[PDB]
Amino acid sequence: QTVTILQALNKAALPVLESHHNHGQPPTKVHLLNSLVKLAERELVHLINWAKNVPGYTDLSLSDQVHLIECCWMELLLLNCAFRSIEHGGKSLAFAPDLVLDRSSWSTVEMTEIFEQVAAVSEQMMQNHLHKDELLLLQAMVLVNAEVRRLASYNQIFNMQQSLLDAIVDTAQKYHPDNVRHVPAVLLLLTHIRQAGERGIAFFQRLKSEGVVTFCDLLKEMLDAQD
Amino acid sequence: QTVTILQALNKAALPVLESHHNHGQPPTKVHLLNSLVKLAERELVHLINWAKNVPGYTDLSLSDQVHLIECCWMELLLLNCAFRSIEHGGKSLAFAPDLVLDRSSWSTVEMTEIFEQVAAVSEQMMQNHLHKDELLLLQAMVLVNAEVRRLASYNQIFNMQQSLLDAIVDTAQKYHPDNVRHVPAVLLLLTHIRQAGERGIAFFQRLKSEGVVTFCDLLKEMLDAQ
Repeated sequence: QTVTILQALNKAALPVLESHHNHGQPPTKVHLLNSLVKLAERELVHLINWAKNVPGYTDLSLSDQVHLIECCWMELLLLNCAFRSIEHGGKSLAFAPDLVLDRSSWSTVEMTEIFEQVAAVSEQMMQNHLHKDELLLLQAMVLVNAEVRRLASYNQIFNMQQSLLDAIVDTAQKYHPDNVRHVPAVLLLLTHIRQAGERGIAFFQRLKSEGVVTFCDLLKEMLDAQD
Repeated sequence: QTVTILQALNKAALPVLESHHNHGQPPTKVHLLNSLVKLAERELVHLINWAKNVPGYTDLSLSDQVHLIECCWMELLLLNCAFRSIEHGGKSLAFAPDLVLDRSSWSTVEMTEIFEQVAAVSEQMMQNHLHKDELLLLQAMVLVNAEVRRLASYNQIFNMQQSLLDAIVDTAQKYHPDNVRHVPAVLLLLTHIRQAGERGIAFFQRLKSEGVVTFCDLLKEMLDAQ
């Protein structure tokens, strides 16, 4: 049920990670990005562990479990960050409590178009009074909506999508009763997260290629899963 | 209300255009792309014209009107092509009646990734038994959701989103009564259209830059907006 899904997603809630960024050295492009890149990798390991808790997911084929993650990992990172950043009303993005970056920083690391979209999404979440339970459902949704093409596990993914859709609708009724515009408006945010994700991955691929910023192999395999 | 919005969106909504593609010549990459490219410029003219019928739009600043189209034109094209192709159930894309492309062709023009995503979306529309009125609302929604950053006409764009959101919910009740999953599942298709749109625009810019396939001025400028 909606209730069972939510309990599951909630006892698997991602913890918040510190960046342990060294603020003792000034924020060069390289300095910030190495913290951002590896904050990403730690949150990445967590997502993977978290995904296996999304009800139905461990019943997909291994290849498709990996595939879903390969499609949407960056979206999940950005989606989370947006929610972490809800209090800043679009003024900054909180990648970690340890690492809040404003538009100024975004320019330094040359990820302005990306973070400007995310930050705006953050503001929309704030404006739509999004509850944690709704966000939990949203990430699960981002995951199961990762690939639109037909996979071997098509059936099971369909079943998960249907269950998630019901849970989102019921959860919206709980925290925002009789508001028919809410779920659609919030789902519309996902289109921006998707756009941000795509640009995100493209940027990280070119970071990888510039070889200055160091990637560990987990993040690096994710990048090489595209092209 | 829902109805008056719907009457408006219907006015000058994209028609079927023939590409007048010449099948007498081999379906090379260049030959196909010249048809797709010229088909695109013609549909773009329709889009520009259609947009002005989306209620509220002509009240946006001129600047924001241009910006919205610049953001989402490609998504609008693919969304339409998906809806034109709904009968082919994901097997091929009917860019025009005279220009229907299956998976084999997509390879020739090296747009496999894009069209596979569009074709899959098409199958989803078919499976959700999507009605035209719904597609009309979807197009308008694609347009007014184009940019999430704050524009000068933020206030008015927001009003437009709200009224469209109402009309979408009512139109869903009419054609798919009491189905709580219909609207959400359908809106989720928009994320895939966005990804394909983004890839489309990239593909076309690299086409423009390799100077072999020829772009008109309308198309060349939309591309130079990114």
